[PDB]
Amino acid sequence: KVFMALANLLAQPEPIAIGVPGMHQTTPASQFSHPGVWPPGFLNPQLIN
Amino acid sequence: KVFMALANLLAQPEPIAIGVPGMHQTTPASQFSHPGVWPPGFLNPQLIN
Amino acid sequence: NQPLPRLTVAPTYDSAMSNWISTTIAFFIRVVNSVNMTATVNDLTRRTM
Amino acid sequence: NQPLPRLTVAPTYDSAMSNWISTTIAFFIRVVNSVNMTATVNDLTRRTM
Repeated sequence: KVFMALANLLAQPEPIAIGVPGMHQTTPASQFSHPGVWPPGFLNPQLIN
Repeated sequence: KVFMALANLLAQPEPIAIGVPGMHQTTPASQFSHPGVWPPGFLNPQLIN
Repeated sequence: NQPLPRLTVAPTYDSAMSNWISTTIAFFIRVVNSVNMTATVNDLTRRTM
Repeated sequence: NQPLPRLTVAPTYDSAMSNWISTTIAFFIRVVNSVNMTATVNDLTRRTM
């Protein structure tokens, strides 16, 4: 959630990949409460270019 | 009618082709009142990955 | 146009229109910082525009 | 954690909390001095931030 707050704050200049369909980067950060919907860029920073 | 009740609520998370013609997955589940409209994915679960 | 989105929708910038909105805004910025507007309009108010 | 000290205590900066504090602050300094942040906000107010 802490990571999500910033990633949804600047989702225009820096697009990342949210791991599931059903939510996007501009989804409200409070919804990131399941373990499966952690973004893969956050689980491994080498995926973010 | 029990099976298609979950298939209606999962038309957008987990979509699957319903092989009986004229009846899609978003058909209401209280309308499958004939044996000819029994979906082939329900008669054989191996048709669903 | 794309067909109806399967799952919950949040504002996305990859839509064909947003990009049109984005390039034009991006293009004007370069008008604001061009060699014409640099000389005449003040620099402290050019950052606001 | 560390064991309880019996000496006169003073605020330190080599704890894991004071390291976490002084890295998110050092990150948001890098945020506020980015390229997509220096475009819109004035150059005087980011000196205050």
